[PDB]
Amino acid sequence: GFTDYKVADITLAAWGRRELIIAESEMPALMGLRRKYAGQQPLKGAKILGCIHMTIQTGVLIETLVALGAEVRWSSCNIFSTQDQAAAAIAAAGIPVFAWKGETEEEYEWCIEQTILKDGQPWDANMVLDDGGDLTEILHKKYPQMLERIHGITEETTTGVHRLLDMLKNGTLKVPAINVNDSVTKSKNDNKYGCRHSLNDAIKRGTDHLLSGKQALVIGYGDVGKGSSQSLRQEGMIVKVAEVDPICAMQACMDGFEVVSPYKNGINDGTEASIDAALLGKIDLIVTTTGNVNVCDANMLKALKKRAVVCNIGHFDNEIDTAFMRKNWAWEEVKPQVHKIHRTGKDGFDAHNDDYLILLAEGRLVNLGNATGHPSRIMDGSFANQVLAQIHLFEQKYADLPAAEKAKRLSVEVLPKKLDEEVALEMVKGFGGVVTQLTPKQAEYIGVSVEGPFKPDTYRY
Amino acid sequence: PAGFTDYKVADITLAAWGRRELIIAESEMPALMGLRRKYAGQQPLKGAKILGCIHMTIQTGVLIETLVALGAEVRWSSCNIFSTQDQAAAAIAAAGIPVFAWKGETEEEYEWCIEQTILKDGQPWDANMVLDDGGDLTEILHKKYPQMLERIHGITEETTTGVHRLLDMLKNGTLKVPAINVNDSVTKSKNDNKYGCRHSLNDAIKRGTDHLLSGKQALVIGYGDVGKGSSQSLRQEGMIVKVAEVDPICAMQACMDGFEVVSPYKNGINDGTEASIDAALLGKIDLIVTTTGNVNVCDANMLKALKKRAVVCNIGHFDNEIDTAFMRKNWAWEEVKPQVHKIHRTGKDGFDAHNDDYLILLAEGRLVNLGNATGHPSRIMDGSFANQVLAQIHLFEQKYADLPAAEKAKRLSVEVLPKKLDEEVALEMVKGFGGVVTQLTPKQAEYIGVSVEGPFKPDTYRY
Ligand SMILES: NC(=O)c1ccc[n+]([C@@H]2O[C@H](COP(=O)([O-])OP(=O)(O)OC[C@H]3O[C@@H](n4cnc5c(N)ncnc54)[C@H](O)[C@@H]3O)[C@@H](O)[C@H]2O)c1
Ligand SMILES: NC(=O)c1ccc[n+]([C@@H]2O[C@H](COP(=O)([O-])OP(=O)(O)OC[C@H]3O[C@@H](n4cnc5c(N)ncnc54)[C@H](O)[C@@H]3O)[C@@H](O)[C@H]2O)c1
Ligand SMILES: Nc1ncnc2[nH]cnc12
Ligand SMILES: Nc1ncnc2[nH]cnc12
Ligand SMILES: [K+]
Ligand SMILES: [K+]
Repeated sequence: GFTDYKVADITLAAWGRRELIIAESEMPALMGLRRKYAGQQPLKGAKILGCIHMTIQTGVLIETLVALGAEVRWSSCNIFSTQDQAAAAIAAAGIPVFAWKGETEEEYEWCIEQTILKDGQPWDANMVLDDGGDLTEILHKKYPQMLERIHGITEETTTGVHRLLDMLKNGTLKVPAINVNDSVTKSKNDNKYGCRHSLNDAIKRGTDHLLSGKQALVIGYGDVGKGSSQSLRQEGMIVKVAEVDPICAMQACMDGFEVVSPYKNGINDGTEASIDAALLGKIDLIVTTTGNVNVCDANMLKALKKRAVVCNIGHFDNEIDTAFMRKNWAWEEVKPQVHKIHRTGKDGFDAHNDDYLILLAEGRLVNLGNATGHPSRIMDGSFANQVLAQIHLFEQKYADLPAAEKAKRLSVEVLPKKLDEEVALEMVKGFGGVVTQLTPKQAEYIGVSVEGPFKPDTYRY
Repeated sequence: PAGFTDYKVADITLAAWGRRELIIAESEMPALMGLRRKYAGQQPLKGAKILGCIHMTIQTGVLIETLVALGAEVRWSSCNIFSTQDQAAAAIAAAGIPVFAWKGETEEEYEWCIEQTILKDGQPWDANMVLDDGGDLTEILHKKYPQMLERIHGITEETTTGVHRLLDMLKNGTLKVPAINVNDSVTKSKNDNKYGCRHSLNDAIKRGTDHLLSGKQALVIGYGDVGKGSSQSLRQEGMIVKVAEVDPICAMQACMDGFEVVSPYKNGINDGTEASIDAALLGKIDLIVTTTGNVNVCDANMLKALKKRAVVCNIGHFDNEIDTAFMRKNWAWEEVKPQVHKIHRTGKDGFDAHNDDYLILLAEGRLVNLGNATGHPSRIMDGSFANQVLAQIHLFEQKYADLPAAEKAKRLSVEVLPKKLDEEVALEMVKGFGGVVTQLTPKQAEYIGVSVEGPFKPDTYRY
């Protein structure tokens, strides 16, 4: 008689369980943590509010936390990223989850509130796992009393970590956090290689367009932009890259990309005349990867080649001025998460009009919106870090300190390199790779221990 | 964890305390923990299923958890009724590891504990490795469960007495699986057996009696590695130490080490009569310690002749070094406290509470350092147990049980670890002290005919 959930179709649970069993074989770091810590139950007593894409991969994470003793209440951190069969499997296992593919904004907020509230009253939560900072923001803004009992936050992604550091500098952060994003086995695995796998995957599922021989513009060349550019280049696209960071621009050049700006001489003054109309007129596909605001703006959208695809793989949809397109242009749904946007007018469209753009996932995270996000074996690294971070913060029991002691432990930290390496070793073994062991004299020669850590904390990999 | 009941210990609530001491012990065992860290990634014991029978101390806890960390499953018991530290056993069971051990077992409970490791859910466990200290588990397997040895890849034997039993089986063709003699690594024998007893013999006598040792007379029976370490344990406290030996080379060492070499028997001739006892000698001895691994070296006539209120103890592996059976049959036992009895020579039935004619027996004649104290310290057992881990990996990887008969015939032996591995254990022990070993120049290594990496001595070297 379990009813504390809300999913699209509970009967998809058996299908979801089949895929969870497969995914478990693809996630050895996470399943190794489950085996190593199951008997010790290091999360016994933890009550975790979780807000992250309700995919099959997140399901393995959820059941790993539960296997270690935790109770959880879960929601997705995006309206399009849930895999309904994963949510169904988690609900059928008796775990409160509120998540389905294609939520409205109102339903998105309701789902988070259903994790926060149990039977109309605040749940006695004491841990937070977030991806992007929406749950974190709601707790600080609307439920500050609940944070008095919460031992910490473990934050998944770059945008969320940015919001956390903003609150820390403004003195508004109420509990300590661990930056899961900046582990090497997260940032340089998930953010880069994950988008390499899943960006062309989403574009093919949404459009079935040939990419070889076509022109792409990738806005940004951080980790997500690096992986995105590779996702397209390996398919044979001619890829151009835009950046505001000269060091990232240098890497793009050395990686074999032409570096261009959508604006003449890189200067974005807000006018149509600043747009490089000749450049945008040749682009078949534009992808935003920045985590910034309005990096594919209304003047760029007006100037893009007819029938160009437009998508975003950064965390929030405001990378693209989709508001401008809702106000001025007529939307034709091809299928879910795929819209033709007719630049001929707002009121109606000719079904055979040739002047349209194709928008994927209404400008929300395209890899999760139009495909299934990152594959299990990549998320294995990110989610082993999440499990380790949850254990660390829960065992430190920040909320039980006196007021004076909380002030001294309020911080945003990363996991130590030794744990990063141990996650990486399990990932390598999952590939069948064999790591060499240093001899004692070789370890002394480079000044490390035989068991690591093998690099100083300044090393960039 | 939840549902785990596959153990038997004195008091599971001691586990937190045991964990605290295991965490300290890890800081004292650099060679063993270096192996745990070195081999953790490879998991060289994955699939190993180890029957283990050795004193269930804190130090054995670090060894057990190292084996598990390297991939093994284990089922464990103590090799002596009085040697278990109950907090170590508790910590191991609380970790979900099957262990049957507590301080103060009866002889029946002892045999029950070994059988609980051998059997799982009423049937022979599918074990494939044996770690033993003294040969009791090895003897039970060969005599009672011979079919289980068809699946076991080897035995790693800890101590002198157990190795002698193995070689007797090899000589008679009754040994069914190969063994590694862990005892005769130099980082075991000339560390554990000698310096271990130097630390822990006077330790156990003080805990049991709180007797001043300085200025009093001691008789140490034997001058092997344990006898050497025991004699130093007492001499360094200021005892006047006399040594008995049947081996004239060991006797020569005693003399040169500054001890008077004497015999309990006139002219060393033990004809079993009372008249052969050097009564004047034994009448001046305040403490006698057996160290031989032999039988009845402190016999009934010696016990009858000992100075009143003398302390009697054994630090060899088995209690039959002392004729305690004679004392149980003829003399009244007064328990002072656990593992400390006054043996009243006035008769069997009852005793006067203020009688002066008694002896003090420690640990009822069982290994006194472990019975009345905690045995060897962690930093010494570090060497012995690093050897144990190396010996387990080597025999498990050789996979004797899986070889054809002709390949078994070439491997059925009792061997020691290579000197190079002995040296690598020693090196970590030295670094644990802050010692700095010098590296040979190439010219120097050529001059004495060795590699810069070692081994530095021929296999004949005695150290
Ligand atoms: N979709 C996914 O699966 C996924 C995975 C990881 C992260 N993310 C999200 O993607 C975003 C980027 O993450 P990241 O780790 O790459 O961050 P990052 O800081 O490494 O990279 C962002 C890059 O954008 C550049 N940039 C900023 N403004 C720009 C502009 N106007 N024009 C061009 N370039 C500009 C920056 O110089 C920077 O190099 C974040 O929102 C993050 O949360 C998404
Ligand atoms: N209690 C401990 O912590 C501990 C540690 C290591 C070994 N042991 C045990 O102690 C015993 C001795 O071990 P070891 O390594 O010293 O062996 P060992 O061979 O080096 O020494 C035993 C000595 O006893 C002598 N001896 C034999 N019979 C004698 C007799 N009747 N009178 C006098 N001397 C006699 C022998 O000549 C020999 O030198 C064995 O049972 C061994 O397993 C105990
Ligand atoms: N498959 C996935 N599950 C959860 N979070 C993700 N972020 C990117 N891919 C993801
Ligand atoms: N402390 C100890 N632990 C295990 N075996 C031992 N043998 C002698 N002392 C010992
Ligand atoms: K996926
Ligand atoms: K000890």
